[PDB]
Amino acid sequence: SGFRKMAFPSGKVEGCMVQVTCGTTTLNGLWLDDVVYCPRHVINYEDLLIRKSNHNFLVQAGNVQLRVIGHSMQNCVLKLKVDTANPKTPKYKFVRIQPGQTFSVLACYNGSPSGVYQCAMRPNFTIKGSFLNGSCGSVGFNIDYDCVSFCYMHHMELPTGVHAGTDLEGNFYGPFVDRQTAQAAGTDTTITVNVLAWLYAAVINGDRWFLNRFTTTLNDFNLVAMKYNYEPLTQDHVDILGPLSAQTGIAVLDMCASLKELLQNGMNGRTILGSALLEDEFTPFDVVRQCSGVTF
Amino acid sequence: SGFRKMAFPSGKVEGCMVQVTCGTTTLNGLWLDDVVYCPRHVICTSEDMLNPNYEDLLIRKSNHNFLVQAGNVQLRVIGHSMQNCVLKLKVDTANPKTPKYKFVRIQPGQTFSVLACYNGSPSGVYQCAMRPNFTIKGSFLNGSCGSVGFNIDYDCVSFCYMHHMELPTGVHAGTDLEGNFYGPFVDRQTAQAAGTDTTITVNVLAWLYAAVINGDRWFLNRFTTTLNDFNLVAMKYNYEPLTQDHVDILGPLSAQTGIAVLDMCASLKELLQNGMNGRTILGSALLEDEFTPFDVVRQCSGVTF
Ligand SMILES: O=C(Cc1cccc(Cl)c1)Nc1cncc2cc(C(=O)O)ccc12
Ligand SMILES: O=C(Cc1cccc(Cl)c1)Nc1cncc2cc(C(=O)O)ccc12
Ligand SMILES: [Cl-]
Repeated sequence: SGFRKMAFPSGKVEGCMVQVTCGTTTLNGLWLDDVVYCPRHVINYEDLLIRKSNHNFLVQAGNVQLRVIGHSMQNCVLKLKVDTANPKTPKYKFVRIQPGQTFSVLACYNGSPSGVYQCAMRPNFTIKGSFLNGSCGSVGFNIDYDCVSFCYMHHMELPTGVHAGTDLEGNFYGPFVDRQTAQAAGTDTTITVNVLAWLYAAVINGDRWFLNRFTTTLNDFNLVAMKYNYEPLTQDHVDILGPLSAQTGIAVLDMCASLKELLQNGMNGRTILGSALLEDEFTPFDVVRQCSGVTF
Repeated sequence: SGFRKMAFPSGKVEGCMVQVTCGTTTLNGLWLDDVVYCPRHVICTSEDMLNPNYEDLLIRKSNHNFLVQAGNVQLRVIGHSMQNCVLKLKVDTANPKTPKYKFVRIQPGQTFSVLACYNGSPSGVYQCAMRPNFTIKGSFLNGSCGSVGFNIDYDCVSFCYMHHMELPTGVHAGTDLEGNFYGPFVDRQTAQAAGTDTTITVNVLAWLYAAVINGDRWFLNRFTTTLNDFNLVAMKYNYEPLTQDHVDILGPLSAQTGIAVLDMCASLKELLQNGMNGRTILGSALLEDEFTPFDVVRQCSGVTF
């Protein structure tokens, strides 16, 4: 029993964190094999990069200085070739996630990991993270079996306190650019398929007060979702919730009618899994994994 | 900017997790140097749990009855002893991944990270607090016994909790790493119930100071309170009494924001009376009590927005 916001064990990622310094800027880098990946804002980026030589980049792994032997740019990420391959390099892939998908963030300062937390890529492509100055280059990841899938690298904080970054190939999530300009996050929406997954997790843990005898259609529900700034629920979302529906005996559109009533009436002083708000940062897979005990 | 429930990086603890098997029971162990620490209930059957005599059950065991697995390698058990509710298994290999560590016993209200494990394999990490009733609201399934709670301050891992059991309400009970339980609990299948739980007042205050640091002041008011008047009201909402020690501990956060502890106590009194009126504080519609004053200072910026 119990339901917590749970991150993947960060050990395989901790062994890759390094400190990168260029001039007065100090941020974090990801050391995989003989390459260190970091935000290019550490340095017209091509014009600024041509003026830098290998010895201008200071890379520190723990108490050891790594020797930079090459440098190249891929989109908004700088790739620093080093002389030493990271002996702690785990099995890994670079993956681009979609809004609604969750991941763990290992927040770092000066190449030293300070905390790990779980979060979701919002529909507006921002992340509601917890980052201070020096956190740039901190990474987001998932673990599947023994393989680390790197999906995010932190680049910047927006005026509202939300965060923006790129995949590990340097492509931003969202209509953001790596520069100090008037940039604002778009209006955000609630991740509907994730709220439904979290309602199934509540039923599994013995919280059934919000269940009712009613069912609905995808059409009727999507009109309600549009009214309360909820993302549209697709037939793919319904299919993905199939296993949880089979386990609890509550059809996905039966649970949609429960969510419709919660949106139109509130919780009436009650909570669901110790929360007075509808939680949308657990995917259907997260709910199944946490309510099964999958290890890494 | 931002405020999240944050756990310590679990790497230093992952390198210590092993699987311990005794007969049909399989649970987790903590391998530090040449000793593996695990719940002593690993020697019990389900039947034994009603009234187990652990000394009688242990004297019948030999070293080779305990199977210890670290990754894909079998560790050889060369000794065994019991210390309170923990079994200490001497092994023939010191853990090369042993971090710098201490065993610390925490008090209610203190927070820590939990590395949840099954079969000596870590599956997840989360942050939680030792409740005033000495239970933890964790997330554990069968096989999680032996999972540990810890804090990492600088490069030293302070182990403070080892998971032993789940209570009828779904809450969890366990021991420090010397085998002493937190709370009036026993590692026995008997009628045990958690005492009535209360809100950790000093932690809710710390979290209200974190909200002010991140730019939110809607809940502040022009009032103050005496410490005794605050406690007479707070105890009516099942809040723990605030002591002079708690007021002293909140001193740095009071100095940083310019809001006296007893003025923050007045905002809390008003919040309890009125509710939030559709508003949130740090993205939450409830008053959060699982961040200590120390956690807030660690996670927040030294410059108030
Ligand atoms: O956004 C920047 C710098 C920057 C500026 C223009 C373009 C780019 Cl790509 C990057 N840095 C920060 C990233 N994350 C959290 C941050 C918290 C703080 C803070 O809490 O003080 C300050 C800076 C923070
Ligand atoms: O409590 C026990 C075994 C036990 C029994 C009587 C006394 C003691 Cl000391 C220990 N094991 C479990 C520990 N944690 C979470 C657990 C969740 C579940 C569950 O959710 O199914 C089951 C068992 C769980
Ligand atoms: Cl303590």
